[PDB]
Amino acid sequence: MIGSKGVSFFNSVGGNVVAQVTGMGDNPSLSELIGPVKVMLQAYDEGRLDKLYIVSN
Amino acid sequence: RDEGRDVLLFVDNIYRYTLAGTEVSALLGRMPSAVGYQPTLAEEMGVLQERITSTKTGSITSVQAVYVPADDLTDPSPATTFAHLDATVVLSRQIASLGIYPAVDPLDSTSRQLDPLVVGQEHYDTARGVQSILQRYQELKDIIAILGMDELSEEDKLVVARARKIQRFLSQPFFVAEVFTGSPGKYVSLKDTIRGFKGIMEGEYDHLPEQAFYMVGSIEEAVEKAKKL
Repeated sequence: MIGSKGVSFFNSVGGNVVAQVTGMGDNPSLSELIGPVKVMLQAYDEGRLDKLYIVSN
Repeated sequence: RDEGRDVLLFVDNIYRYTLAGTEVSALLGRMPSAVGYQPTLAEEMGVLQERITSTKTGSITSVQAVYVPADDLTDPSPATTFAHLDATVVLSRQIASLGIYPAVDPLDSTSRQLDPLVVGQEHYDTARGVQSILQRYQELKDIIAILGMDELSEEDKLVVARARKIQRFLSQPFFVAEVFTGSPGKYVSLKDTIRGFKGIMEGEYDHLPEQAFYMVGSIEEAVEKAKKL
């Protein structure tokens, strides 16, 4: 999960959020994305993920 | 009454009676009260209204159509008439302007006997439950109109949705009203009325669209209507 509004939404409707980053606001950085992406990547390496999507407008 | 025990008394517009007394009050030569009404409004109402009652010798069941002038529930006629009623159901133009034609405002309408000890707990909790979520909706109504639906929490979002189901499950076609509307009439058990609303509130019949609930009898009609559309 990336961004407050998504964390809140999926906190309500339920979901398996393995990691998150939030509070970037008007100053996004590559630095802050390394965390969540490293988690999803690692899952793909270990076979725990077979596809990986980006969801954005 | 003072002989046979059980009588029904229906009266069209007690207001027309008070209103008559106003057309006269001027000529009877007494100063005008508030809003030009008679100073004797308090008593003229009470005398007549106090007559209708359950005697030891025999009781009287009575419904009566009390008109409210210019929609003003603060207008003296309605204002004072209120105290003399056991159950007070009120019809608002706003609810009619929608399409709900037992145009009862379920919020401003009440009874003195919506008591848990009287009507059982299931009826009570269901009644006040329905009352609450419907009122909670009236509060959200403001922010919706200015900032849209997408601003509500996923919980409040569900509140308005469930409420709008209730809001139009309150409706039902009357037999007498078939004449000027194609819709055939229906009659709902006090038992079913509880089953349905209690039900919708629990979150059972959510999947169904709103129109499924509009203008139908028991909940099993809302279900079948959802099929057609």
